[PDB]
Amino acid sequence: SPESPLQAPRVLIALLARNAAHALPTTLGALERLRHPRERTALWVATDHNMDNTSTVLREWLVAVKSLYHSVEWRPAEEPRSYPDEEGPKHWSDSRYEHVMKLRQAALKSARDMWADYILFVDADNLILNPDTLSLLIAENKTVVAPMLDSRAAYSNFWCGMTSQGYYKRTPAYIPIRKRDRRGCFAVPMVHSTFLIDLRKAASRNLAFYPPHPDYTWSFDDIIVFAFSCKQAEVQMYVCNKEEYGFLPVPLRAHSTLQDEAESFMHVQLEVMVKHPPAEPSRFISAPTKTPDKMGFDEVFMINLRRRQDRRERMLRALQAQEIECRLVEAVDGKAMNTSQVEALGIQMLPGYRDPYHGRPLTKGELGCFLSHYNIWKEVVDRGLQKSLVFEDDLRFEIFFKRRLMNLMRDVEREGLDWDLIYVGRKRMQVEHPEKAVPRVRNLVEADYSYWTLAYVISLQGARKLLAAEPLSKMLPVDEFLPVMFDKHPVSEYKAHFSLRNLHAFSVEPLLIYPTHYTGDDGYVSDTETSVVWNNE
Amino acid sequence: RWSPESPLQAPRVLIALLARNAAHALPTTLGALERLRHPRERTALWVATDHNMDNTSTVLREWLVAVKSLYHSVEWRPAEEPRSYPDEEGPKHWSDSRYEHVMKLRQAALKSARDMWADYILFVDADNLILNPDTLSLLIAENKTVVAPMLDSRAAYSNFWCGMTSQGYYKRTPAYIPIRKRDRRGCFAVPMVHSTFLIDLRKAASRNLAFYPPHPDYTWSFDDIIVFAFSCKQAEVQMYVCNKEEYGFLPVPLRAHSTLQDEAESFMHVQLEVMVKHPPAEPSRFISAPTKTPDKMGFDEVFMINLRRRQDRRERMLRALQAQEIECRLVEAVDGKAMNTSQVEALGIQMLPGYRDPYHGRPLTKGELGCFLSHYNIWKEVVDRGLQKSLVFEDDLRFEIFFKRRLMNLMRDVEREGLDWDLIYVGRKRMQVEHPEKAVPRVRNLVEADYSYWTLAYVISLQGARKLLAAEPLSKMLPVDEFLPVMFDKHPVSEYKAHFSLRNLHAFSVEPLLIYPTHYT
Ligand SMILES: O=c1ccn([C@@H]2O[C@H](COP(=O)(O)OP(=O)(O)O[C@H]3O[C@H](CO)[C@H](O)[C@H](O)[C@H]3O)[C@@H](O)[C@H]2O)c(=O)[nH]1
Ligand SMILES: O=c1ccn([C@@H]2O[C@H](COP(=O)(O)OP(=O)(O)O[C@H]3O[C@H](CO)[C@H](O)[C@H](O)[C@H]3O)[C@@H](O)[C@H]2O)c(=O)[nH]1
Ligand SMILES: O=c1ccn([C@@H]2O[C@H](COP(=O)(O)OP(=O)(O)O)[C@@H](O)[C@H]2O)c(=O)[nH]1
Ligand SMILES: [Ca+2]
Ligand SMILES: [Ca+2]
Ligand SMILES: [Cl-]
Ligand SMILES: [Cl-]
Ligand SMILES: [Cl-]
Ligand SMILES: [Cl-]
Ligand SMILES: [Cl-]
Ligand SMILES: [Cl-]
Ligand SMILES: [Mn+2]
Ligand code: NA
Repeated sequence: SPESPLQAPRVLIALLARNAAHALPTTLGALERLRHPRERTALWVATDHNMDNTSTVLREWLVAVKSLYHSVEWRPAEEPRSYPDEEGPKHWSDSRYEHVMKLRQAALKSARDMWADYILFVDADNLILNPDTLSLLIAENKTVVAPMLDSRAAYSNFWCGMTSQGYYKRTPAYIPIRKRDRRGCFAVPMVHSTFLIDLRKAASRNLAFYPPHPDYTWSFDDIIVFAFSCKQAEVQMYVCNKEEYGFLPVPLRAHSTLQDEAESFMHVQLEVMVKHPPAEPSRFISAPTKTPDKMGFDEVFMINLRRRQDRRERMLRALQAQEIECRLVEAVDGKAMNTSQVEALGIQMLPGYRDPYHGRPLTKGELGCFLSHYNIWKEVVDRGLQKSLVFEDDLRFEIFFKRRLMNLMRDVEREGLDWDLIYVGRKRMQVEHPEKAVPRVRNLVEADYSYWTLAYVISLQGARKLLAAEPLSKMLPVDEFLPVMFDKHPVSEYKAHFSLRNLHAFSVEPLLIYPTHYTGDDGYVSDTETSVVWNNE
Repeated sequence: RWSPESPLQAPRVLIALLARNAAHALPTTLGALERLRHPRERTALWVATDHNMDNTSTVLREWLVAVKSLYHSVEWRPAEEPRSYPDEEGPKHWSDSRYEHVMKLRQAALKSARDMWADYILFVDADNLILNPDTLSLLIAENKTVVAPMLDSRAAYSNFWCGMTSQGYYKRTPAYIPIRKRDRRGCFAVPMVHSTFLIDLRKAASRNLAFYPPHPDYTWSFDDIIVFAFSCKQAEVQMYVCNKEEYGFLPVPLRAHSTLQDEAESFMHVQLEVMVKHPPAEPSRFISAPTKTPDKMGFDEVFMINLRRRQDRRERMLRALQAQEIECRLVEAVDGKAMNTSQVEALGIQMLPGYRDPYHGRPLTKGELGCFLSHYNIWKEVVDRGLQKSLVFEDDLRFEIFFKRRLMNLMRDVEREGLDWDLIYVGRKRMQVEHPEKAVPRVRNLVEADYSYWTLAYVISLQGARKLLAAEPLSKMLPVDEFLPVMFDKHPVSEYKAHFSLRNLHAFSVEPLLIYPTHYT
């Protein structure tokens, strides 16, 4: 006579949301798809001080999901829409700290009063991609445990050290934990943003988000107060990094903007789509339509091989997320060309070239890569495009890419700089000393020896200069042909074949675009280096 | 870095209490629930009362007012009118409308427990006395989905069946008596448990249990405990009963045409059964039971023989008599062991020549002497005061249910019929059981007394007291439980009766017996 399985533990998900409408469709979409039984899950949502339609998005989602969960608590407040003592929407004044602390205490009291086993705090911009995160956190059997969320930088939802006054302290252990070099659940003095409290443990009764502990003497900060509360309760905060759990945006400054926040979370979605499928939104919420543009450029090109469908879709998704429209140029497959078609185009390798690394001659793929860029150069001159931006099909976008690239071009044109080529993504080779800065143009340098063609801006003058050199009779890899044309290539023999090397080439500083996969990374694809010489099979 | 985790809090249990016409039992029943050794912050109360002819809701609300702050939550669902079901024949009749309402109530408590995320729901009938404060913990420890504690009763009845007739009817199996008697201890799979039981709402199969409506496949009678039992079978939830130790007591259900007073006295007998081997079940700190006032049951006097060194027997008997509203005159027993031979000779006491123990052939003991002298002094007092009818008690006896009413009705019938009587056994050891004792015509529940072997309790008339004294039994001392059978000429040893010339005692016995011994040696 067997006893049935136990039901899953009872969890209350507590969600405080202020100015989160940009993130809720994806964040709430992740939460609703958690692999934890919904009848064993309850929802506690509090929103207030919203300058956007956060209240409406939450209400639309709650009405659609209410009948699926154990219970829903909904605490909206439409007015006021900003704190009276705030300096901005991203400023954390004492009134904001006190209110947030009281909300988490209210959510904790709710979880206790409803006899829940756990309360799960998730910040409205924290994306829990792993549906097993809640189950995994429960399995660790801790009183307070947080999953380590990834960010674009070293930031994460934990500290490895804390001073005697509650300030952050960096320890050597932080980096290996952050990079998942050491995997496990580590005792840390601080966790926040997303963490799990075990309300079955007797010691959890002594935890409080508000008021501060009677012996508290530190700053009126919400996460420090709770950390000190676990200290007095003798409750050890833990962070677990045993696998990927989710992603979170790096917090902004007090004087930042709501657009900075919205674009920052968009970068989280971009970072997810680097090595994961896109994080889908909730099927009960619709994100607002986006209007793509060309960022003021005359044209935006995207070189993509017709067979690389995965790259095309990832790039088209990334560009649509950033409201950027491109012209999809079908790349020239160098492997598909036979020797006769190469001769039909009159293509001859530069006499004596060898790969700077393994010494192999020009490959068929490198030939096609050069031809695709060359064809875009012709189209720039044919259409008379003053400024055009060229993309490859495997690049990772930096945060605030669109605004930062538009601001750079605006500064370039305002100073009347005579430019031919502007690197957006490259491999800088002169690293012993900084490259020469461009006067009166911030974030721009004179390009020294470089070695990539991920992304760049090209002028009509610069397009003519490349075609004028007629590189087809002396073809090099395009990422080496350019440093020849602005006279930075180390091999003097290569530059000797090119009589005029007057190209004006610059680079963004810091770079705005990096490769998605590097050599040796899982999934790295280099159709240029397919070990196939251009001359013949 | 090892860091210990604090203990887990106790499981969260909702105690569901349905109360109708239960004011007589609540002060003791609710007091037992208070003192359950389980954290009250992990306990919730669900109480529903309705169709009350007594002050049940008043008693309940005063108790809840006094304990509300100690519990996780309290739900209160009273309904003053109507005070009786429109289809009921009486307050103890289980009509279909009463069955339906009680099923819906238990379903409401079950839904309430699920909605508050309790671990367990414990049902306790308002008349069930959970004397063992660890009962809740022990039931949780068995890790069953539906488990009930075997509560004790005055009879074979308990809160469980061992067999079922595939049509919902009760069925007797050979395993019932061993479980009921605690000859076999443990937790046993059974087709039916009721009254007080514990449901484990952590188990996945508990989601399919339902008190109402009946399961779609239900084809049996509209009975509440059958419907829930069938719900467990369809959910593949095995019902269990545990008897590993004593947990509590419950009255035996009455008949449809019984009265509220019948129920009140029935639960009072439950308290008597508790006091046999336990201290009296204490009431609530906040509820007081109504004061009782004892009488002499219409007798001219009620005696109770007790030796002063037997303080426990004295206190237990007085508690038993007070509960039954019976007042008595305490008579200090003669301690025959303390009597020296000089005091024995001063009273002219001589054993009946040739007496031998019917089981060990031993002479008359000093203890039997003192016991005889105790009854002898009462007979003497009966004749001095002229008491027409007196009731005589010893100090180690267990009372039957409805004792007071059952004895007073017999005496009324005896007087109505003008029966000439000297001795009426209220408790004895019937030795002639091969053929039935001759019934007394026109007097119900009374028979002619044949050979008997005890003197636990008897009614004696002034005429009867005169006859016993006239025999001069001190010169022919014989155990009192044998001297009486000699006097109504039913003693087997004709040589013993030869020493007594006149043996004209009119003896009768109540049938069935209203008083039995406690240890029943
Ligand atoms: O008035 C408010 C203020 C904030 N929030 C909510 O509180 C969470 C945190 O707000 P932010 O997303 O702006 O937080 P940051 O990215 O700036 O980093 C945060 O990291 C910790 C998270 O616990 C602390 O809350 C810290 O104060 C805070 O800066 C969010 O779910 C937000 O929606 C509200 O609901 N109402
Ligand atoms: O209208 C009503 C009728 C009954 N009850 C309650 O339900 C329980 C039934 O106990 P009773 O003493 O009144 O009835 P029984 O002694 O006959 O014992 C009962 O034991 C089972 C308990 O599961 C079933 O209720 C069954 O119908 C019945 O025999 C009690 O707690 C009673 O207070 C109510 O609350 N409201
Ligand atoms: O024969 C080829 C191979 C690639 N490409 C394109 O040129 C760029 C080179 O990217 P890839 O990652 O394949 O080469 P690598 O970055 O390794 O030099 C991409 O836009 C490709 O679509 C091309 O035009 N012809
Ligand atoms: Ca945030
Ligand atoms: Ca009952
Ligand atoms: Cl709602
Ligand atoms: Cl990093
Ligand atoms: Cl920090
Ligand atoms: Cl009848
Ligand atoms: Cl009738
Ligand atoms: Cl009848
Ligand atoms: Mn590449
Ligand atoms: Na009748």
